[PDB]
Amino acid sequence: MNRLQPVRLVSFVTTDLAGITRGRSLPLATLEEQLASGCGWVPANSSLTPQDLIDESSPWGSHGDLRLLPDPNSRVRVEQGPDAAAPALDYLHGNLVETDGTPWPACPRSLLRAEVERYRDSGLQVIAAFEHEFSLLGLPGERPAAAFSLQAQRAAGQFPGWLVSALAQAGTEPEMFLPEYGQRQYEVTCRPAQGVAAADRAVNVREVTREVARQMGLRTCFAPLPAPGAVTNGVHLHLSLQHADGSPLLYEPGRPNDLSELGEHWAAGVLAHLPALCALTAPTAASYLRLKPHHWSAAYACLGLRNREAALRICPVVSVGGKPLGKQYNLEFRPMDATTCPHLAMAAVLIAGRLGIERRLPLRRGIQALPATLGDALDCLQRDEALCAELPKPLLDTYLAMKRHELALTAGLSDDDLCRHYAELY
Amino acid sequence: MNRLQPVRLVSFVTTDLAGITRGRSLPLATLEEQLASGCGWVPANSSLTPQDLIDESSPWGSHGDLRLLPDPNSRVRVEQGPDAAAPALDYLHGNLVETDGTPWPACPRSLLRAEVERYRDSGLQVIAAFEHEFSLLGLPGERPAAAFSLQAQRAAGQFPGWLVSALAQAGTEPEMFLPEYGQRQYEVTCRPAQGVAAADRAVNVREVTREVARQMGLRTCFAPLPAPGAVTNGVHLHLSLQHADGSPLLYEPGRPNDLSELGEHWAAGVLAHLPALCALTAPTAASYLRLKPHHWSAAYACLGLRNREAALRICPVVSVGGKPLGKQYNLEFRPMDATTCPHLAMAAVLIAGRLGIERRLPLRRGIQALPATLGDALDCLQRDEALCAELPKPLLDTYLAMKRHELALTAGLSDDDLCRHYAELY
Amino acid sequence: MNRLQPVRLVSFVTTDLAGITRGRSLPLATLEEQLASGCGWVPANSSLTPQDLIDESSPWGSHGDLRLLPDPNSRVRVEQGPDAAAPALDYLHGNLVETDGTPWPACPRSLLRAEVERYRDSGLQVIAAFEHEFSLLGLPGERPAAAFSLQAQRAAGQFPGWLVSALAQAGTEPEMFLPEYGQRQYEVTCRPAQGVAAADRAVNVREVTREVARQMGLRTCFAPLPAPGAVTNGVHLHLSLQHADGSPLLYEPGRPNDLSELGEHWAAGVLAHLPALCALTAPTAASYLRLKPHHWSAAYACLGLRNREAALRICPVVSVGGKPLGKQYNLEFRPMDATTCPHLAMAAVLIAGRLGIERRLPLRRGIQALPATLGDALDCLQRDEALCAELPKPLLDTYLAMKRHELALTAGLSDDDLCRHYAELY
Amino acid sequence: MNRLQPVRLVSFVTTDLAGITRGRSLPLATLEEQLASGCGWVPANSSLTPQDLIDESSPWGSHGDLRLLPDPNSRVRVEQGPDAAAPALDYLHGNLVETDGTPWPACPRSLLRAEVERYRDSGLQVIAAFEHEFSLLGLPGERPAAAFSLQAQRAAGQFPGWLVSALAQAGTEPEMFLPEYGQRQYEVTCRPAQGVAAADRAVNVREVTREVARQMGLRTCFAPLPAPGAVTNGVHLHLSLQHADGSPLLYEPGRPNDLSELGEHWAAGVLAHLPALCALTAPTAASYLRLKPHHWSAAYACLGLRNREAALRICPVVSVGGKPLGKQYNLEFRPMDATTCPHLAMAAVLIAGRLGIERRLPLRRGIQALPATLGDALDCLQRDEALCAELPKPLLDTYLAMKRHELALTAGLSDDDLCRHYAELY
Ligand SMILES: N[C@@H](CCC(=O)O)C(=O)O
Ligand SMILES: N[C@@H](CCC(=O)O)C(=O)O
Ligand SMILES: N[C@@H](CCC(=O)O)C(=O)O
Ligand SMILES: N[C@@H](CCC(=O)O)C(=O)O
Ligand SMILES: [Ca+2]
Ligand SMILES: [Ca+2]
Ligand SMILES: [Ca+2]
Ligand SMILES: [Ca+2]
Ligand SMILES: [Mg+2]
Ligand SMILES: [Mg+2]
Ligand SMILES: [Mg+2]
Ligand SMILES: [Mg+2]
Repeated sequence: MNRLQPVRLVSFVTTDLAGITRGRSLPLATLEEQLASGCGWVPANSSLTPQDLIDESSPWGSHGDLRLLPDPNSRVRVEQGPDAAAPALDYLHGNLVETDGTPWPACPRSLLRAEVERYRDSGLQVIAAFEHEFSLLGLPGERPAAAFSLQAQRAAGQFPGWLVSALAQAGTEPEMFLPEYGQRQYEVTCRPAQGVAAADRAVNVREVTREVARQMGLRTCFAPLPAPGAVTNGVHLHLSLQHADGSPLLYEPGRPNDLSELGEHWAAGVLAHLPALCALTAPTAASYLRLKPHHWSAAYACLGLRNREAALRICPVVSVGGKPLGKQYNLEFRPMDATTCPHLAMAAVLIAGRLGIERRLPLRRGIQALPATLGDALDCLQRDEALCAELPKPLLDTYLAMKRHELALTAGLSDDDLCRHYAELY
Repeated sequence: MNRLQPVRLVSFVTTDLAGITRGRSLPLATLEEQLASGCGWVPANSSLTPQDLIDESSPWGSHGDLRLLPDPNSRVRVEQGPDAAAPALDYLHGNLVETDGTPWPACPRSLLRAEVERYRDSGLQVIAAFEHEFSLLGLPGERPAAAFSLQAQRAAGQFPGWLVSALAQAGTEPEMFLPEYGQRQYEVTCRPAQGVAAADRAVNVREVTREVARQMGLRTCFAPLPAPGAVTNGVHLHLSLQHADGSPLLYEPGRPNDLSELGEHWAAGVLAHLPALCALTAPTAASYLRLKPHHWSAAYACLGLRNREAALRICPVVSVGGKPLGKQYNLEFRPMDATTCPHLAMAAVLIAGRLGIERRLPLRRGIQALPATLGDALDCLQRDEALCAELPKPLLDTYLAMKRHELALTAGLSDDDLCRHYAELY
Repeated sequence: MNRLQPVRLVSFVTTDLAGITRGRSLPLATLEEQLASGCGWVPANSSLTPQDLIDESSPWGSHGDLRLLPDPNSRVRVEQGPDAAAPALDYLHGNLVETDGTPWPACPRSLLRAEVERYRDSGLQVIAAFEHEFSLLGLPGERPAAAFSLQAQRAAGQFPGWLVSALAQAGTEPEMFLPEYGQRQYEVTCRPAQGVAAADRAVNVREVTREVARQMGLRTCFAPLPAPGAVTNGVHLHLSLQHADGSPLLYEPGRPNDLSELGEHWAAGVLAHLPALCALTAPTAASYLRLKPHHWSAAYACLGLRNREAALRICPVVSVGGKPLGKQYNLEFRPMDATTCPHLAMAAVLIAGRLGIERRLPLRRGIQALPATLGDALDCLQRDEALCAELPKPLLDTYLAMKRHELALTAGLSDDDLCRHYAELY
Repeated sequence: MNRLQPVRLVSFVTTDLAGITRGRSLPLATLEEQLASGCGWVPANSSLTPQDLIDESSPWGSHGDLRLLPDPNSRVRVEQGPDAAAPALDYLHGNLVETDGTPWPACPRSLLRAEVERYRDSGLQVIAAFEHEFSLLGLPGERPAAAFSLQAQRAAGQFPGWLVSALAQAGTEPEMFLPEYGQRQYEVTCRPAQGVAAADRAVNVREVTREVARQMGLRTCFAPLPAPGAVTNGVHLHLSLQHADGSPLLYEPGRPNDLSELGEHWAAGVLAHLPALCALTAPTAASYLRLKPHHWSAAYACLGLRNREAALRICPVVSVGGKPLGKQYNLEFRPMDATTCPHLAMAAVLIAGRLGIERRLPLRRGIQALPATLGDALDCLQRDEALCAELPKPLLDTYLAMKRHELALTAGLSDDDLCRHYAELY
């Protein structure tokens, strides 16, 4: 009489400290009833390593279970993708809380929201955009064409058109799609967002790219190193800081670089803490094949107007034809990859920046090397009590333990095996 | 309710010194906002060799990044090709400029536009057409049929019909399609265009042929030598010179050949500089398997009414039935292949011609051999200070360095490997 | 909005001395403009051997290039074939001329048209039909069925129905289709045509049979010997001669055979020159596996009412039921195959016939063996100054050189290899 | 605008002495013009053996060629078969004649028509039906099911339904379809026909069964022995003889068997000549694997009311429920297979019967063994001057020579090879 429909499922998700987005789903009809209670969640999930193992070193064994509470404003709805028979993608980001309503200290979305608050309190809005690079696997046709080339964009067939449309439907404001330097490498960028929404966007961009690829029988890889001796997949975070008003507070013509005193304090905090921030913005064992790629590199916490050997780069304005200038002025953090948790990573950066501003840190030998393995990066984080102290203590323990465990699971493992290993997790 | 559409992406492209067309794309809805700023671009991309490597010998490391500024008049729109599910091909050629509006010296489109200007200033319009030969791979059916044969055109199935239509839609004015001498070789020719548009056409003809082949599951090859011991793929440039008026200034009946004094000066400049022009019109290592094909050849800078052993050939008029005569009179430069950058190549030729005219060079032993390897061809370019001096100096450095590097990357490599190597890049 | 169409291409063709039809194509919209100028063509193409090689022994290197001038009356239009997605077949036969309008002496269509003229001048119309045999490869189903059998016609599926229809659309007047003696052998015959149109038909019948087979994923072979120890593929030319009026001038009841005095002169010229005509009507190296098939054969220039061991056969009238008689009276030349150029072959025959009539040659030991290899056949042609003299001298040189070269390319080569070799060219 | 149609071809056929049906076809539009002249045919085709070879022992080399003159009353039209895309089957049986109208003595249809005449002259109509058995190869599904079984009829899928319909459309009057004793064996029977039409039916039944199988991707085999150690494929001819009126003249109740004096004379002639008739009703080398199947058999010319070890069997009437009786009374000849020429075979039988009647031969040791090889069967035919004398002499020579030649081609060849050999020809 009528050909029946599959039920539309809605997911509640969280993106854990392992940079994985996880959740549970319910029939659409139930969404309203479900919104206030969210869905159950188990605290020990926050001790899962990329390899899906929990240690006994977790603080969370036994301990009473949590609620994953969807925030109604973060809803993503992609009604149609490449495959006309495929279910909508429908889900909401949530915060983790104890059963009474009590904000759970090891929740990475919550931490970022508290830090944005601390930002608001002293009059700063946070405006950010994550740029994402990935490998597109499975495409038909010839060997990959030249880097950056029209042919490489063409080889992708209907994928870029469907990707941008899926990201538009998902409310990401897609804006640029391009083939990048490596073989099968592409990049999609979106319009900036304020606060938490900016990290939600980073998650949405990843989860939707994955879903479009799935719908076409393709695969993506966001691992920092897609395969041995490949061009690496970065994530770059552009941050501007604005008076509760739209007035750009990072930027001041005629002061050199066009950087504010405020600006310089902010950048200085990020710089002084970078070797720690690496544990949180290049947080996996595979991250260090990207950060220290060739024999000795070392890689430093310095600044650039000029070059992209700099960990933090000033993105100067474009005058050219109309504009306007300064709204587009921002600072780009570069030692970041997609194995991160967008919320934890952005939170970590805005923190050290805050600490820069709070102690009116001056902008400078006054320059550290970034660590060279995850181990070294966790050493650094442990040594930076100023930064650690801004992190809710249970997060730090569960993070610090979970990562030791991640590196336990990976040790002895060749550089190559490790890269192949992670190219299967991101 | 409605089956959604993939977003239409518009690309901004540049064709680099490596003869590769590269760019970035945006959603159609944004095109208007995007036109004034263009899109970002990195100067160091102009040091990429055909093998996609940059040396430390580049002038562009560190240095501040550029804008790729689409010229609205060069837009290509192919709405439909062989595959009804395929995205339109939509893109615009752009010039590279520094962030304030400042014409970037290493931009090959810009250089050609400045040279056309220098042409206009002294009263000459430049009218040109590039003829393109290519291999069509993947066709079903028997062994390839006879050279030039109806059967060989038929074997191509729906490809020639879809090719001409795609080129028509792209505003190239396709005019001739034919099977050529080698197995799977075809040639498409188009109507001449004035100035920059003539080089844009050369790029458009290549990029669209590639896209039609892609849409049918076929492949093209434009490399100078498609495979070992194959008939070679040439590019021939027909140039006529006209008073700002349509009055042909190359041609004068009864003066022998029907060549003008002007004409002879022009041809003489091209001839005297040919061994240098080779570095810019046969600019890849694989180019010399085509220019000096058999054991000793050597190949010379001479002229022909008569034969195609001549590097520069007068294409006499066709009277026959109606006509008219002289508008169709032109000169064809022959040591050119598709590994070039249409704009750089045409610019280089019109330059030496200009120098011919400026020094009223007479038309003649007064005859040089064309070089025999890329190395020799770059030696020659370095030795021809008259020509070098017309090139913006940063272009020359970045070109000269990038090509050494290209030949570094290829050395020791057998003639055959080199040909197979390049048959994968063009 | 509208699903676009592939452009319809029109070809201009010539059938060269190698019996290959070659040309170039243009968009339909341009046909009118293009008709007066035709398209470019290179004289040296007339020195290509079946194996697609030109020697230095060609008269045409250097020499200025030609026009291929479509004759509007020879247009072939097949709008639809077996594959509904396939392009029309659209092309016109052309004559080759120098750039001013000047009939090029090495053009085989032109030579035949001049000979028909010489025929008209003395009051004779030439009426001819070529019968064609070929192999049809790729058919599904069992081993081939019995020679001449209903099952063999049935095995061909939709091919004969589509073949006749394609030939009807092409204006060939198809009339008979039949399975022949060899495995996968078929024959199609058409209604006779006058003069040049008769040779155009021979070309059209070949090119369309090929196109129908292509459209069905089948292949044809017209080589004199399709594969080792196979039944051979002949071409038979039926010629009648008529007063500028329809009055048959070959035929006279009661004179024996019903042959005219005129008739006997004509046949006598053909007979006296046959060993030369073989170089032009069995003109390839593979032709002699057909003409002298078994150990000693030798094969002679004699006549038959009676049998098909005769090189020239009188095809007597059919009374039976109605008729009428004499209009259908003709003479069939038999040592002919599809590796010929229909125009060159028919021209050559009508010539020797003319010479028969001009010298009132009587009809007779007065009997020669036909040569046994191409070499011997070219010896014979060189020795027959009477015939050579009617050929435009440049044709003869370019032909005579091109064929030496063909036999150079083939020598040492086994009988079998040679047959397999040619089964790939026709 | 309109999707064009393939041309409908009409064939003119003859069934040669080798039991193969051969012909040539023309476009439907031409059928009317073509009917009076028929189509050309070559006398030497009547010397082709089953293996498609002609000897020098043929009487027909040189000799002037013939007309195949379609008899308009024998037309077969099957407009639709299993494959909706397949051409109609359209053809007419013809008689062979010399070019003036003169009945050709070696034509098997003509001979049978002359014998039916000789029958009419003395007041007898000839009423006959051929029963045909065949193998159906290629069927999907399990091993073949039990002999005679519903499952075996079912395994044939849509074939029996399409076979009967095709035979109905062809005007054969199909009446029975059944699985038979051997694996993949089927039998179709039709209503009797008078005279020549009865043999045309036998040909039509074979050619259409073949065409239906072709349309479904199946194959048939009618060879006397389909494969080594298989149940054999017979052909049985039922003959009744009637006053020019419908009055059955074979049958007389109360005279024993219900056989007429006339009847007994007729049967007696068939019996006395059977060892010769075998050369014409079991006429191939493979026929003797069927006639003498096991070690010694020998097989005799005797009669049966009773059993099917008899070469000639009385088919008694069925009373049962209504009837009527005697119209259905007939005699069945059994040593016959599908390698015959229906017309030659039926002609041969009616002859010896005639000779029985003419010499009022009595019905009886008075009993011969049937030969055991083709050789012996041809010996017998040569020895029976009474029978030979009724055959047009040129038929006999061409037959007798063609078959020696057939057995030359097959000698040394194992029983099995021979069976496999012929299973490919019928
Ligand atoms: N793929 C580089 C970024 C290159 C670029 O986009 O400039 C990275 O790992 O960060
Ligand atoms: N394929 C030749 C051109 C031959 C021609 O079109 O005349 C080349 O490399 O330039
Ligand atoms: N296939 C034969 C012709 C046979 C025929 O049609 O009589 C030949 O080479 O000419
Ligand atoms: N297949 C048997 C006939 C069996 C029957 O139908 O009785 C034959 O060769 O005649
Ligand atoms: Ca490539
Ligand atoms: Ca995975
Ligand atoms: Ca071929
Ligand atoms: Ca067969
Ligand atoms: Mg990037
Ligand atoms: Mg060319
Ligand atoms: Mg024939
Ligand atoms: Mg039976």
